[PDB]
Order: sequence, then C-alpha cells, then structure tokens
Amino acid sequence: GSRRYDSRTTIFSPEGRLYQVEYALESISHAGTAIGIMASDGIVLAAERKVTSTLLEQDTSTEKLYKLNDKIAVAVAGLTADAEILINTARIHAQNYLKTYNEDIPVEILVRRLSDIKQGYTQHGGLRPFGVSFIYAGYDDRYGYQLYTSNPSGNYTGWKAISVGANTSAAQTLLQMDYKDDMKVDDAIELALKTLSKTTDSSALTYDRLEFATIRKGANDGEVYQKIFKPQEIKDILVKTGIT
Amino acid sequence: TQQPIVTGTSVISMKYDNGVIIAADNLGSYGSLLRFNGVERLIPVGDNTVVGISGDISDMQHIERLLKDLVTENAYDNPLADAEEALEPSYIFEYLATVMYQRRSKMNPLWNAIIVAGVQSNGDQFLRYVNLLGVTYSSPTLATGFGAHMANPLLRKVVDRESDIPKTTVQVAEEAIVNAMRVLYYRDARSSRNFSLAIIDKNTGLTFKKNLQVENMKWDFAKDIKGYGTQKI
Amino acid sequence: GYDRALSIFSPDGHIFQVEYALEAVKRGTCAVGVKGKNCVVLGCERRSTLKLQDTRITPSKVSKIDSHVVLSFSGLNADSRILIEKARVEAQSHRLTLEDPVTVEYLTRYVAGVQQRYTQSGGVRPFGVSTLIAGFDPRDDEPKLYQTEPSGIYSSWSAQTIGRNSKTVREFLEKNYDRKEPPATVEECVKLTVRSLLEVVQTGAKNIEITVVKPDSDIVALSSEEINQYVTQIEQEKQE
Amino acid sequence: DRGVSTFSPEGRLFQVEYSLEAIKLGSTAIGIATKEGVVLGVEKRATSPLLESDSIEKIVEIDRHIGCAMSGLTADARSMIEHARTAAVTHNLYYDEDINVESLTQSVCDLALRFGELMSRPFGVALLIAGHDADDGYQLFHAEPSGTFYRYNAKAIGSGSEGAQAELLNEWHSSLTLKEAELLVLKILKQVMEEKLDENNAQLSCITKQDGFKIYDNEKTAELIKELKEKEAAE
Amino acid sequence: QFNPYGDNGGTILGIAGEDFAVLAGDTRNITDYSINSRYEPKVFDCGDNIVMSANGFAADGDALVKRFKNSVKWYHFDHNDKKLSINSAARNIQHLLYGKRFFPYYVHTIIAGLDEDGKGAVYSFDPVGSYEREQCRAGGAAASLIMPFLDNQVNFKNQYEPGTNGKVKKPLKYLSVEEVIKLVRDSFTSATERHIQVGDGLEILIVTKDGVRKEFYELKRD
Amino acid sequence: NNYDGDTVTFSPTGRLFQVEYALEAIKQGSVTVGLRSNTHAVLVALKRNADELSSYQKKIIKCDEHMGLSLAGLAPDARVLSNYLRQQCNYSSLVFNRKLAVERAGHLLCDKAQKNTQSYGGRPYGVGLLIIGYDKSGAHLLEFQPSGNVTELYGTAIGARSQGAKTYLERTLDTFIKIDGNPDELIKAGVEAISQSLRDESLTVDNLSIAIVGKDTPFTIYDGEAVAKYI
Amino acid sequence: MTDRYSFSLTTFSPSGKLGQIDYALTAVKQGVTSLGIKATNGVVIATEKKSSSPLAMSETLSKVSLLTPDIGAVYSGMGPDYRVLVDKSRKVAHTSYKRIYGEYPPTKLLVSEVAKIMQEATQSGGVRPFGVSLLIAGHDEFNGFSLYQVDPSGSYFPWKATAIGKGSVAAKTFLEKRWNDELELEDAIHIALLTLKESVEGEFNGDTIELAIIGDENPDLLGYTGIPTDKGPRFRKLTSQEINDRLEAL
Amino acid sequence: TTTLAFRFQGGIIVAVDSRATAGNWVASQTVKKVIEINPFLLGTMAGGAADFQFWETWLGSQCRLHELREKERISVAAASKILSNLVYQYKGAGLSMGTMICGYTRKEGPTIYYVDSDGTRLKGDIFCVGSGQTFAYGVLDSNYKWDLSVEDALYLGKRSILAAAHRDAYSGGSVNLYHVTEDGWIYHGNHDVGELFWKVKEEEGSFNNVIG
Ligand SMILES: [Mg+2]
Ligand SMILES: [Mg+2]
Repeated sequence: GSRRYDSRTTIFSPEGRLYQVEYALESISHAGTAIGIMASDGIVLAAERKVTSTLLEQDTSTEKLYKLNDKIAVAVAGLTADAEILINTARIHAQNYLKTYNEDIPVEILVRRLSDIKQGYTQHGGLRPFGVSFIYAGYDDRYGYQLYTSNPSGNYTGWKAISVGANTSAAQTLLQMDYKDDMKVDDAIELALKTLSKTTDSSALTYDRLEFATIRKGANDGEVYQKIFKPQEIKDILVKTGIT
Repeated sequence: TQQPIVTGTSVISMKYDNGVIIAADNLGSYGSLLRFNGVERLIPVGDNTVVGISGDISDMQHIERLLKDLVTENAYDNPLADAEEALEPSYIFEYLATVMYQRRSKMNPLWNAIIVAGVQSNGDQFLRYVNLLGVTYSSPTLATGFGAHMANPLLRKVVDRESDIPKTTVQVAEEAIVNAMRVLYYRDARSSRNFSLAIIDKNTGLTFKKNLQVENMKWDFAKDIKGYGTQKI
Repeated sequence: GYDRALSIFSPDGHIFQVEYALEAVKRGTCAVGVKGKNCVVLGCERRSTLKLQDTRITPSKVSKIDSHVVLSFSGLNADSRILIEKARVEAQSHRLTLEDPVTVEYLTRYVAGVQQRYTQSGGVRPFGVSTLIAGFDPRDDEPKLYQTEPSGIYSSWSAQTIGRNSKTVREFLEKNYDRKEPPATVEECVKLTVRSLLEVVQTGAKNIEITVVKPDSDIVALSSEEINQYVTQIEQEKQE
Repeated sequence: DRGVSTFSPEGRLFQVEYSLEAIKLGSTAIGIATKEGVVLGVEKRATSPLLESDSIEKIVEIDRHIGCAMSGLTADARSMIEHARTAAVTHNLYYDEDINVESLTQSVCDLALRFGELMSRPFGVALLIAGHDADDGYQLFHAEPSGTFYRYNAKAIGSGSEGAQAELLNEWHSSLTLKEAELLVLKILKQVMEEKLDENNAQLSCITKQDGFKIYDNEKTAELIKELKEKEAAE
Repeated sequence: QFNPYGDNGGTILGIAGEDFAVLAGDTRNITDYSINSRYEPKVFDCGDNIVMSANGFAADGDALVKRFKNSVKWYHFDHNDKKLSINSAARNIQHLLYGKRFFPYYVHTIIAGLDEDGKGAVYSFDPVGSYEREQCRAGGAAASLIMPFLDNQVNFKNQYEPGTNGKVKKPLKYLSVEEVIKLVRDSFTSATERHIQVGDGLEILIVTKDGVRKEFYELKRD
Repeated sequence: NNYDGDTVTFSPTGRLFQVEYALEAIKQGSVTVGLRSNTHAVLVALKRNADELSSYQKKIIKCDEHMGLSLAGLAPDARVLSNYLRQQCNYSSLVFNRKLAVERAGHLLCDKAQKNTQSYGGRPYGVGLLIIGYDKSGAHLLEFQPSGNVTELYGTAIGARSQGAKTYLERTLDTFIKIDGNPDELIKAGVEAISQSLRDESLTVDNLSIAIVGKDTPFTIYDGEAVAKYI
Repeated sequence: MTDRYSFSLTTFSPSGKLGQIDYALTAVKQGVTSLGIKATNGVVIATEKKSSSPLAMSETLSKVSLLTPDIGAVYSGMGPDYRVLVDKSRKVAHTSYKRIYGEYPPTKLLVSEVAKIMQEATQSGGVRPFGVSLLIAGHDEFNGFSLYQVDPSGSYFPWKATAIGKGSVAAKTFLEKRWNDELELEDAIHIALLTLKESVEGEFNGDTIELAIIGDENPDLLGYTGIPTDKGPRFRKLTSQEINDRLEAL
Repeated sequence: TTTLAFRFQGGIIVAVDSRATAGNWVASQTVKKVIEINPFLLGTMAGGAADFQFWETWLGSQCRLHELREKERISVAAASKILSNLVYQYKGAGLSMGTMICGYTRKEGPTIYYVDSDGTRLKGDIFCVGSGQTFAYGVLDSNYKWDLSVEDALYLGKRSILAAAHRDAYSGGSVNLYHVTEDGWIYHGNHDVGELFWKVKEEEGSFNNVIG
C-alpha cells in the first residue's frame, strides 16, 4: 500500500533526536537574521530582509515583522507561508482570550499555545513540522516587557536579548558583550542595528534591506504603543546612529 | 408515524383436513371512495404458501417486492431451491413478523394485517397472523378487520377446535369461506363483490382462483319493508 | 487519520522508538529527587551556554501539578508541557468526582499510563521525557517520590536522578543516602541534593534550581542567594 | 519497512514472535496449582538499591477469586488488568455470580490479536492468571500475546523460565499441599534469580476458595524463606 | 397518531414448592372485544430448567422471551456449557428489560425453576426490570383477582390458629404439587368467571429436578 | 521475495504469498480428520500440548445444535470465524426460523476470508477448518482454507501429516460412507483414519477429541474418559 | 480502499531543503515567460500564448483570468494547476469575504487566501505542491493599485514590476532600466510589449500575446445602469486588435 | 414508600418499609428497599424501583473497581457522587430516585448523603424520603439525640416507620432495620407491621385512638 512512500516525520533517531525538527532548524539557519532586545522601558525588534531586489516594493511589504495584537508582535525566521498560518492562529487565540475574560492575553499564554501547536506536529499526524522560528515581543501588566523564542520543536524560552535565523552564534556573542540590564530603548535600537551590521552577509546594511519595530510605553501615560517603522524612518535611524 | 391512504379490507382463512384456504376481495378503497377494483391482495410465494394482506396498499406493494426478492435471494447458490431448501411458509412468516415488529419499534410501521397460509414440507398445515404492531397468533380460523368480527364466528362453527380439522373436508371448508365472503359483502361498507380465493393442499398443491363473485344473495325481502315505523304505504 | 505503527518490536525483542526516547532523556538537563524524613527536595540543572536569558519569564523546570504535588523532568521540553497539562487536568477532575486531591501514587500512575499509551498507539511517537513526581498525600506526612519513563513503567524511590550524567549522581546518592536514617531536616535534604548536583553541574551560580515540598501544600522555590549559600558552605568543607 | 500483521514464510506472525523475545528478557514469574490452592510468585528485580522495592507491583488482583502475575514489558499489562477487572465485575453485574477463570482468561486473550493497521503492536507481556471457581476448581493459565492460553498444573515465565520449567516438571505431583507449593516457588525462584533471594526482591501470593486472593506480607514470606533454608540443610 | 403498544389480555400465575415450581397461564389471546386465538401458548421452556412467561403486549412478550432464550444459548457458548442458575437468569432479564427503560417492554414477566439448593423458585418482574424472588405471584389482566386468594391459601395470610384468640398465626408450610395444582385450577376458573379476557384453556408447566412436565385443562370459552 | 510484503500484491507468476504463508500455518498445526456417512458426520482431532504440565489445546468448536467444526492453525482465528458462524446460524434461526444450510455456512466463510486477501492493512486468516453438520439435505462435511476456497467432501484431513489419513479415507471411501444408523462404527473408522497420521505418539485419553452430528444426534463433543471406548 | 496517504509528501532533507517545493519552482522555470508592471494610474500583466498546435484555438485557452472585477491573474508553469487555482481563488473571494462584508476583497487579502491554499498543498497529506507561480494585479479603494507574486511555497511578495518563467532573469534586468515611479499606464503597456518581445521567439502579434490591465473603471462593461456607486470593473482584457495598434508605434 | 436514615453515636440507623403499590393496588408487601452495595455501604429505595435497583447495583460495581485500582475503601462522599453525577447525566429523561447513601469510614466517620434524580446531593444527619416521610419526621425530630444507644436508636427507627406505615396508605407491610458500623452494616431483621403495631400499642401505650 502507501507505507512504501511514508517518510515517517514524527520518529526518533537512534541518538534520540527528531530528524525533521533538526532539519527544519537547519533550514531556518539560512533565513535572514532577526534580533530582539528587551530594555527597561521598551522592546526592539530588528530583522534583515532576504537578499532584496531593487524593483521590490519596500513600503507596502511585510516579510519579517508581524502584529499579533496591540500589545504583542513577532519577528519571523524561516518559511513565510508557514509563519502566516501560525500567525493567523495566534491572532485568533488572542481574540478568544479577550472575548472570554475581557482582558488582553498574557504574553506567555499566547506563546505556549503556539508552541504547543508546533509540538503536536512533531509527535503525531505524520506531517512535516513548521519550518519557522519566532521571536515574540510583547507587554502585559503581570511581567511587563517580555521576549520569547519558539522553534519547530515547539520548545520556547524567555530572553533579555536574542537572535534567530542566520549567524545567531556570532550575533549572540556580540549581544552578550554589549548588553546590560539598565539599558534604554534608544540604546537597544543602536545595539540591534550595530549587531546586524556586523553579522550581515551583505556588503553594507541599508534601509531597503531592513524591517524594524519598537514596543514602548512612549504613548501618553500608562499605555503601550507599537511602532512598525516606515522605510524613511529606518533611513533616518540608520543615519542617526552613524551606520550610513 | 403514518396514516393509511389506499386500503384493503378483510382477509379470511381456515384450516381443513389436508390443507388451508384463504380469501380476500379485490378492492382498493380510498376512504369512502371505492377507488380501485382490480387489486389482488393474495400473493403466492412458491407453490406452497399464500400471503394475504389487508391495510395500506402502498405498504402491501412494498411487501410484495420483499417476498419477490426473498425468492430470488433463496435461489442464490442453492441447488435444492426447488426441493429440500425451498421456502417454507414458516420461514416466510417469521421473516415478515421480524420486519413488522422492527418497523413498529422504529415508530414507522407497515400499516397492514397479514395472514400467511400454507403447507409445510412434512404435510402440516400452516396458518398464522401478524400485523402493524408485530403481534402474532395462530388459530384454526384467522381473519382481519371486519372478518374477525363476522367471518370467524361462522368459520368456528365448522372448526371450533383442533380435533375438528381432520373432520373437515375441502368442500365443506370452501363453502364456509364463500359464505363468509357473502356476509361481509352484505355488512362491510368497504367491501366489493369480486374476490380471489386460494387453496393450498398437501396433495393437490396450490389452487389459485381469480375473479370469483358473491352470489345467491337474499334481497327479495326488501320490497316488503316500508318506512321506519308508522308508515304503511 | 495518520495510522502508522511507529513503535514496534524488533527481532531481538526491543521497541527501538521507546529506547530512542530514552536517549532523548539522557540528553536532557540533569534532574534529581531526594526525600528526607519530613520533606522532598527536587533539584534541577540549567545549562550555562545560554546567557542573556530572562529568568523571570523562562519556563521553570519544576512544575506544580496541584498545590500538594510537583513534577520535574528530563528530556524534550515541549513534550513535558503536554504531560504536565494532562496531569493538571486530571488533578482537578479527581477533586471534582472523588472530592479529594490525588495521591502522589495515583497522579504518577496516570502520567505513566499516558506515556505507555503513546508506545502502542498508531500515528504517535513516545514521549521523549522521564519525570520525577514528588509530594504528600492529603492529610498525610509521609514523603512520596516517584519516577516515570517513556516506556510507561513507574516506581517509588528514596532518592533518584535522571537526565545527562545521571549515572554519576546516582553513584553519589547510592553511597551517601542511608535508608535507615534519611535527611532528618529540610537543610540536610537540600544540602544532599545540592551536593549531588555539584558532582555534575559546573558552577553553583544560576545553574542549580532547588524546590522544597513539605506537607499540607507547603511548596516554595529557593532563590539564587539561598542556593549559593549551600554552594559556598559545601566547598569550604570540601577543602580538607 | 513491512506490514505489522505480516506472516513469515514459516507461517508465524513476525510481531507476535518478536514480542515473545521481549518476554524472555522480563523478570521471572512462577505459578503452581494444588487442590488446596494456587500459588503465584515473582522476581521483583530492582534496577537500583535506591528504588523502593515494595512499589514494584508485578502481582495483581483481578477479583476476589482471581489473581494475576506478569513478566515482560510490565507497563503493557496495565490495560490488560483494567480490562480483566472490568470484565470480571461486569459479568457479576449481568449474571449475579463469579465469572469462570477460563472465561476471564479468554476475554483477556481476545485483546491480544486486536492490533494492526485497534492498537499499533502486540502486548510485550505474558500473564499467569490463577483463580478458583465452583465448576473446575483451582486453575492456573498462561496468557500470551499470540491470543493463546494454556491451562497449567505449574508454569514459569520470564528469563529463567526454561530452567525453572524443567525443575517444575520433576517436583510437581497431584497431592502437593499449599505449604509445599509455597516453598517450591521460593526454591525455584532462588535457583534462577541473579541476586540472592530475600523478602524484599521476591514476592509471594495465593488464591484459596475460603480467603480468596491474597498477596503475602514481607514478614510472612521471610519466614517461609527461613523455613525453606532449614529444610534443605536438614538432609 | 400511531400507538406502538397494544393489550393482548390473558393472565399468568407462578407458585413455588419445596422441590418443585409451577408456572401457569391461560391460552386465550385477545384484542379489544375479539378473540384472536383460543390456544396461543405464552409459557415457554427456555432450557436449563427455567420456564418463563411475559404477559401483556404479546409482540413485546414474544420479543423478550426470544431474546432471553438466545441469552441462555450464548451463555453456554461463552462459559463452557455452564448451567444458568435461576438467580443469574433473573439478573440477566433485568438488564434486558432495563435496556429499554425509555421505550419499555409492556409486559409483566415471571420465571420459575429450582434454585441452586434444589428448592422451588419464582421470580417476578415489572415492565422496566425491577425483580424480586417470591413464593407466589399472579400477573396479567386478572392478577388483582387471583393474587389476594394466593396470599390467603399459599402464605396463609389473615388465618389464625382456632381458639388461640387470634394470637398464634397459622404456620407456614410447603404445599404438595397436587395441592398447588388444585389452587392453580381454582384460581383460573374463578378468574375466568369474572374477567372477560380470561378463558378458553389453561396450560401449566411444572418444574422438578427430573425436567419440565406439562398439563392442560379446558376453561370456559365465553 | 519482493512480492510478499502484504496481501494486496501479486507475484509475477500470479501468486499471493501472504495467503500461501497463511496456508503454511495450517501445515504446522496438529492433525484433524473429518468423515461422514448418509446419516452421521464425524470429526476426529489430535489435540496438542505445550508440555506435560500443560493442558491439551481444544480443536473442536460447536456452532449450532446441528453444526460445528474442528480447527488447525491459529486458534484465535478459528475463534473469530467460529463466532461469525455462530452469529450467521443464529440470524437464520431468529429471522427465518430456519436452520442454516451447511452449504451456505461454507459460502459465508469463503466470502469473509476473501475480503481479507484483497485490501491493504489486513491479513489472511491463518487457520483451516473442517465443518460438519446435518441439515435438510442430510449429513455434510466441508473443508475451509483461508485462501477462501471451501470444498464439500465425503472425508478429508488437514494439519501435519494429514496425507496419511487422507490416503486411508480415499481407500476406505466405499466402506465408511455406508455406515448408516451406527455412530460408534463411524467414529471407529475416523479414529483408525487419524491413526495413519501418528508418529512416535499414540492416542491417549486426554489426547483424543471426537465430535459427532447426525439424524437424531445434536452436535456433541467427546473428551476425557468418554473417548476411552475408542482407544 | 480510501485515501491511505494521510502523511506529508513534502519533507525536509538533511540540508534543510523542501525538495518538492524546489522541484515545483524548477517546473515554473521551464514554463513560458509572464510579467507584470505597475504604473501610477494602473497595472499591466502580460504573457505569451504558447499554442500546442496550430489547429488548436488559442482564444479558448485563457492564461490571463479575472478573479474579481478589480483583480486579475496570470501565471507561469503548469496550466492545469493554474486553472483549478483560479476556480478556488474566485470562490474564496466570495465565501471568505464578499458573503461577509458585501464587497470584494482587497488585492493583498485575496492574494493571502490563494497563498494559504498553495501552502496547504505543501504540508497536507497525500498531495504535491502546485507547480505554478502567479502574478496577481489588482486595485482597491484604500490600497490603490498593487502587484503581487505568489510562489509554490505559498510565499508572496509585492512588486513594482517583475517577470517569472522561462526568460525571467533577462526580463527583470530589462524592467529595472525602464521602470520609474512616474510611469503612466500607456507607458507601462509599451514597456510590457518591449520586454515580452525579447523572450518570445516565433510570431509576435495580438493573437500570440495575451495582455490585460487594471486601470480606470469601465461603465460600458458593467452590464447595467441606475446605481451611481457601481461604476464598473477596473479589470480589462486587451483585444487582439488593441494590441496590434500599439505594436505599430513600437 | 417510607425510608429513613440518621447519624448517631453508634453509627447510622437505616429503616425502611416494605410496601409497593401501583395506584390503589398493593403490588407487594415484601419489597427490599435497602440495597447492600457492599459490606460497608447501604442505599435506600424511594421513587423508581428498577432505577434504584439497577443503578445502586451498578454503583456497587463502581465501588469495587475503585478499591481494586486504589487498594483502599471508597469514601461515602466519592460513592455518593458517582451516583449523583450519573443521574445528573440522565436529568430530564425521567429517572425517579430519592436515596440515602449510608456508610462509615475512617476519614469521614458515619456519613449519610441524600441523592436525588434532580441531581441534588446533600450531606446530613437525619433524612426521611417517601410518601410517608412527614410521619416519620415527626417521631424522629421529637426523640432524636446524638447520645442514643444502639438499642434505643434501632427502636426509634422502627417506631418511626410504624408511625408512617399506619397513617400513609402507600407505606407498610414490614420494617427492615440496619445498623451501620465502621466494620460494616449489621442486619436487624424483618418486622411485620401487623404484629408490630399491636405489640407497640400494648407495651408503649400509644395509638389509644385505635381499638385493640
Ligand atoms: Mg366470548
Ligand atoms: Mg399504610
């Protein structure tokens, strides 16, 4: 019958590793680098677009940074199409929580459920896993500003600063060097860009090959604002830190 | 849940020394309208069984198809289909009885009263009743509808118990049945003059009689009856 | 539905998928359980290749299943969440029908049963997780420590360790733990647990987690400084 | 790979035959049947000294008149016992009586071949089912993952089974007392066990018409071990 | 609207002796004011020395007996030809009846036989499965006529020892099969006189250790 | 070789190897014999034990008052198929008040076995059956094979060394067929037939199993001291 | 019987490649060249009509398809896969949008729905990926004119101008030189015809070229009058004659 | 029907009548309205007969499966809740049930749970259920104390059923007594109301309205 053609996506190797999860992570390691840095008064999300063409429409484009709700955003590394499946699920889950409890969903609860979905594809169903790693940046009134990452295994962890995608080894070393706890948002903006600028496989880091976002309490009194940076705003912030 | 539309009236029957007789008129009533006149309500199964059906005619026609299909199915992979493994009256009845009770238990009955008359392979007379409720019973004489009220009293004067069966000939039995059919024509408002009669004998086999008529009727005394009491002319 | 029999017997009578799930447990961070006279202590390793972590929000290694029972583990982290969730649901379901919280043996038996079901069900792989389940039965002061594994077998332990380099720490516990006289106090039990982890860990900084469970739903997690004091005390006595 | 319910050229089911190899790796379990009762005994075999041996549950009650011992992948036995218990109680509910030991065993054995592509693989555990009923008296059954069961006067399963079975062949007779059978299980277990036999690494149990199925205490078994050693030294 | 139930009339009666038991029932079958059959038996030998009757709605009665007969058959297949004890049969029938709790078998059921000590046993059921062992039970259309007579003549209710000032009761004792059959015949002839649905014939099934015997007696046919 | 992974695959010469491997399980099974006259039909079965401490595996199963079989191969598969026959015999009784013909019993088993040889996932039954019965057309003996092939015979035998008994019955055909109105003589002929398949072992009191059905004889099985008469 | 293929036929290889997606892209590479250019007041999509036989009537085979009154699609790769995607895309525009909001979906969202369908063929049981890359041009009130590319993986990107299929590498280079942010629609049609002549080999006329625009509303193509707010479809397929007129002043 | 059960120093007393009626017709005088769930638990019949019978027999099967799995006696709370949760699933379907689940365990002590076909589950010290419950309540309330003796408690339960058997037309036949201890229930015999009434009338001096 059909047994002949089954890859058996949800099995262990003799060493106790999940083949397909390991290979999905290998896929993600070629994707454009994404960095998340958490400051005391906000969070920065920076991401490098995959080798851009000059005729690509830059302003009306979304590849890396997605909005889950008003308080939570994600940076993507891997297959975009896979990520959008998971993002729409995550968006619905947030609205289910708000409908039920009349309160915005705590960041960890959303992260856990999305990670639990990924886990399911590694244990049962015989389907390939989602070739996606997320960086979750969000805020709630319990833990304040929070950074998480999830990967195809469905395992998630919390971070002060983290990178996913390409050159995470080099990027994590640079973040570990210059990061400190009393850091501000504007400092974190500078760290994120400086790190990408050194780890990039491109010749020089320009505005048209980046997506940028901040989550501050920089609105008016005790409320959070999400800022998905426009092309011109990235051009200005790149000049302001002296990279171009 | 149903209501019967086109309906057939009494089916009457009895045992005699060598076999069984069964009869039923050829009418398909539509309420008080005597709509259809060519309706055969006795249906032979093989050369040893006759199923007599009263009640809803659409459901009767369904039952006809089932019996017809039963003969076909029995013949499959059966070299003795016309011998030892032929359909017995007892098999045909038990099948129908099962269906009637299953349908009532699903609150969607076949709105009928059925009498299965026949002769078994060992010569024994078979005569048993079943209806929409799945109720079953056997007796030397059996009848449905008005027949139960008017025919049975007449037929029980001939065969009142088991021991009267050997003492009853086919001539005496048929005479009683034909008389009962006349009485029903006098008194049942949903009966017709035309009827069919079937005899299943252990020696002479199945004799199916069509297009019989009620005859030798007494109507002459009607001319003397005037008014309803005090009227003379 | 995906039906494939993934867990199956081999010629020599082994179920390789279950045995390869044990290899995933062997890769996981070390976890240890030591029960004293009036308490149980669950110790857990945390690998130090991860700096820039946020320890406020990062999932803790020891999980409360109910107010009186805790569950630590070694192996795949994502897999452990599924077991913990089911265990937490069963805990509330038991309170709802029996009008009494689960015993530690019952909760263990349930978790072990789930693990077993995944070893002979179609379309699924076994859990790459072994657990240490510890706590106190309702209205009881006798300490309980149980261990489960991917195959589904479970058993009670005076002290036990699972995960990477667990054979080293099991060696330590086997000579240092006296059945006739278990750690009489909380301090003695925590120290023996920290000592055992120090055979394997590296540094006693933010690498060791300790959770103490006492009778009548009395569970508390130790902070860095509290644990560091045990590390400082043990090293000074060692230089002798 | 290959189908789960495939036949070998010799006419055997691969998966059933492979599960029998798993049972050979399991700890030893012995059962002896007498006219005074049936005795069940097992090797606990703790993997480490820190493991509390009294939590090792390899002898199990199904009903008051039926007991069970296991050997192999013991985790697989949980659902078999759960079925057996339900079958026993359910029959009591439907018929207001105890269920026959054979009827119980047959019910358990019906699960055995309900695998394929139902569960994904056969059970990796063999069972010794002992019990009593009014019709056939004291009985001992050996239930395999093949779906087959044999009645036995005495039977050993597990790693030391072929050596113990040869010993049971010589020692068993139709006039054995219960006390004689108890010692005989202890004797043969001590012979095939790796570690030295004591009350902590071996467990005894029995089923009698009068008192039903009882697992022996470690204190009771310890005396039977001491009684056994003295009798062997006495000649 | 279609009414799935009907009333086929008739009445039944079970009495238990020391080493025997009888289960009697008239042979008349009716609907409304018509007689369907003068001889339609409703007391059946079901094997294993168990006799059974399910009086009320005949279609349901026949269905139940048919199912129980089949239950006995499969008990033999599944439990090495073991004899089904009267107490086990009773419990099994409860599950048959209660299985249709929300669409009941419209029948008063009675079974008779010998218990495992060899003593006479009669069990009686309501339509939905409640059951109770008794020395005595009448069921069906004329149950209300026959039952108080049995209380008086079988269990000696309201009967005191003469001259004891109503202080000492008449002592309970087992009746002979001859004495029991007298009470059955008198019960049914009395019921036939005053109930229109009772008559035609009486069929008694007697159960001893030797097997199941039958006796038939004529009743009034009006 | 490459065409024996499952039952859904044909070999290049048009063979079904899984069905043939199932047929092989029957050859390993203990010998059982079937034979009939015009009045009675008899099953004789050599039972097999695990060792001297074990019981002897029961080979004969009752299906109805007028029908039953003996088995050779996987016993659980015989339990599945016998249970199916019990239901089919029973359906015929409840619905049609009719004893199931022994020929239809065979046709039903054939069709049940066939469905397992044409679908993915399933497997063929691993047992052979000898069905005897007495119906409206007298005594009958059938031979079921898990390929689906059912055959009506005067006598036959299946299992290990069944060729010996099958040859004997082929010689004795004219004699035993006319053993009418004599149960004990027809059994004696069957016991002598199965004896042609014995090697090193002989027929003992807890080894032999006999069953009989006939004109005025319900399907009944004889074991233990009841078969001592025929040794 | 029954679909026993409940497992993924597309899986990760050790190197991290999704083989079937890569192979689907290879099939797109083999396919005939198609392109899209975005102007200030409109969008143009075009492709060559590769005829299978001169006896075949190439008018009956439409490579450029209307999805909504303001959205059009063209492809490169396997035609049958494209045909069923158009059927599904048209339906999803109604079921998951128009039947809910009473208006047609904006380009980006319809594109997102088509991508979802193509992503599921990459992960679901017993199916291969779609062997096509789409170019979807469209207009809506709040986003204006837009042009999107959709690949077998389900990934989609917005473009100012692009080309896919046989000679896409050379065509994209040609478009980079010619494209500016001040292009009028007529200028974009002119550039589209120039770019397409490079990849086409045989005949180059209105019968061998298929070309449609997303431009001004067309009241004459609406089919009815009386509702002021309904002004007609912005999608229009250029006729064989209309193409030849522009090929003279080329 | 009349059934009662009350907690006291010596455990629980359970007392029930024996009559069963179908309208005015007395169907049985010898009915068993106490179910022996297991040697440590008892249950009472009121309302539907087959239901009480069927489902409390079933309850005993669930209690047996509990102590096989948990190696420990089932609590009265847990046992009563198994039944109440079951009937709650059937709520609306037409089950008729009013029962006292009575038992004596180590952790709980003597415990009585009133369970209902409406889904009601109430723990309590005194309960009376049936057509003649009000008559039984009158005797119980005026004579109940926690420090009754096993002998006096048994009599109080017997006398309270007698009270109801007399006045309530749908109660009578005979009185069945039980006494529930920690080591299990103890049956205290069947007492015919016909004989008991005259016995009580004379010895107690009560029922002076009635001529004897
Ligand atoms: Mg009359
Ligand atoms: Mg009263």
